[PDB]
Amino acid sequence: IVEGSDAEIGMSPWQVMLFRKSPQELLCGASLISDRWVLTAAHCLLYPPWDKNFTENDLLVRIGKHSRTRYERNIEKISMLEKIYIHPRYNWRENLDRDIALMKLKKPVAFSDYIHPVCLPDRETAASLLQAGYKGRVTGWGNLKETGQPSVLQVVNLPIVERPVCKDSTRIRITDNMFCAGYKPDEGKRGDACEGDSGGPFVMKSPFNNRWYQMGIVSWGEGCDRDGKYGFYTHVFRLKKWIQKVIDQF
Amino acid sequence: DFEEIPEEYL
Amino acid sequence: EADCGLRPLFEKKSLEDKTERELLESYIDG
Ligand SMILES: *[C@@H]1O[C@H](CO)[C@@H](O)[C@H](O)[C@H]1NC(C)=O
Ligand SMILES: NCc1ccccc1
Ligand SMILES: NCc1ccccc1
Ligand code: NA
Ligand code: NA
Repeated sequence: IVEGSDAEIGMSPWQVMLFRKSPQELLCGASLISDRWVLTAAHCLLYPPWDKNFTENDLLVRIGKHSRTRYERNIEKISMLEKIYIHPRYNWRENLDRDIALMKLKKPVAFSDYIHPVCLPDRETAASLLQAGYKGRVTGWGNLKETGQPSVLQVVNLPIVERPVCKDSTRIRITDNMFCAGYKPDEGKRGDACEGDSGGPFVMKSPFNNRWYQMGIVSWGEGCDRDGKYGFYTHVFRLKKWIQKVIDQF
Repeated sequence: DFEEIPEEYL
Repeated sequence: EADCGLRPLFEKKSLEDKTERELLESYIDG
């Protein structure tokens, strides 16, 4: 996260770290949506241009974390993966359209002060909140600058951007399964996701029921925190029927 | 630079 | 979950985090 701040303890209890077993390293962010299911970006698991195609046994998820590098004894919980599910129309060739994946854990994780699931939006919450100017929150342990790394989880709040501005910021084809967020050059304020944050959540706190909803998944950007560029996020609600199909059947 | 995790998870 | 999105150390204790008000202030409708 570029131009964010340290998270408060328990501020993002749905945060998940995707962790490679060997070499031990941070792969991506992710989020907890129930005691057995973790949501992330498809590109965190499958990206053939970079020879990336992880299997379940390659990975762990670490839940309840604050410190990036510490083993947070008596706080974090480490879970093994039973199965990975990638959206069948995830477009890794062109533009990361439908950049979404689910991971089922081998055993349910116990909730605590530090471990708690985020809500997924329904149609009405998406319609109400996914509007240009409305701010969401992005969290992660990724790089502090495009070109170092944080001691603890970082947090930044960023406004959703008008779709024509998103499209006009890039040569990549932007689809209805994506939205973009970030400050414009003239807005003064700054901030973005960066390498290591992808797969993590873009959340909004509903003013109707005071619950946090995951509206986006950190998907891609051209650099980090560049003037006139924006971060692109998977539109979770637009892919919710696939989420529900997977959970209901597996 | 990650602290070792318990062997039980590996 | 019936309890999703309600943080133990914040909403469940009626404590506010340091920047959630910035989000609320951006939500102009309703
Ligand atoms: C990814 O790996 C799995 C298992 O190794 C394989 O079945 C699948 O075809 C691979 N997909 C791509 C796009 O390489
Ligand atoms: N194929 C170019 C590309 C990669 C990732 C995200 C957007 C576009
Ligand atoms: N290029 C890192 C990145 C990924 C997602 C969103 C913004 C930035
Ligand atoms: Na364009
Ligand atoms: Na920018």
